[PDB]
Amino acid sequence: ATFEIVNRCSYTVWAAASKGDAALDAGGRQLNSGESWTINVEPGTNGGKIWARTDCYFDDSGSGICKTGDCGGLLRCKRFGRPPTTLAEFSLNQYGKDYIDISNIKGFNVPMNFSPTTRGCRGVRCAADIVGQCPAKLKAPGGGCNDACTVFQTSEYCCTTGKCGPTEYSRFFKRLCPDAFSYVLDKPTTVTCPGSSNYRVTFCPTA
Repeated sequence: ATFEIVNRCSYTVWAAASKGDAALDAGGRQLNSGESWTINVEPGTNGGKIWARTDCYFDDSGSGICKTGDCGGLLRCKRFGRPPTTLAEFSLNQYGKDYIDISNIKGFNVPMNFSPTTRGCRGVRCAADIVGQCPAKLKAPGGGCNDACTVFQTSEYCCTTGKCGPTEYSRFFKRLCPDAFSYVLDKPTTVTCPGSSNYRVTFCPTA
């Protein structure tokens, strides 16, 4: 499957793509405002994620740091990034279907559209100004809006026991972005697409 990753933000983003234990394609790349990066994700990939990182500095070897979404200080991410990170999530070719979603379970840093470029399913979007409206206790100094599990580390926010309800923090994410997961047991906003579809992730889809 092919994914086009488009940075429509007015600021530079460092895109990342990983399945947790390995990079997807090159795993990461700088995207200036307007740049597009097309990657190939291998069929059958389970638990892939794509996200944006902000305010990064890297050297020759590709080591450095980002203020949101840092994946162990690497330009080419091998594992997942440090919250807050708006997440495009996908599992491909699972019994003939593809499954996609956007998640705020690890916080929010950049607005995002996640849409197929082929037929047979709708896209999902979280493009509200969650950073600007972020509750005081959830603002990340580096920018972005943390999830309550990251901040407070309780069984309720992290759904540690497998049983947990919506919270005043999760309701904040859900009210601004109904089409994204706001907590672990949220009523699923997953979209079912035909197997072997292709996709476009757009950062800052409206502004």
